[PDB]
Amino acid sequence: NLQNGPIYARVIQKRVPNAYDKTALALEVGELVKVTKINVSGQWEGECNGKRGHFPFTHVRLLDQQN
Repeated sequence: NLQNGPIYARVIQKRVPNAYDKTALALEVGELVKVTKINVSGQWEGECNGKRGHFPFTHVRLLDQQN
């Protein structure tokens, strides 16, 4: 499934989206986000806390549900 795919990256920083940004993804420190396409510029775009757009992965943590 996509909604609850394998990718499990949580957030630790709360960053507000720009006013002039429609496809912007909001980030709330301490939340579950599952992007769709990881960029090489540190920007992951996809699914974030049930939202769609682009967010600075430089303010989030990624995990593979494996401890």
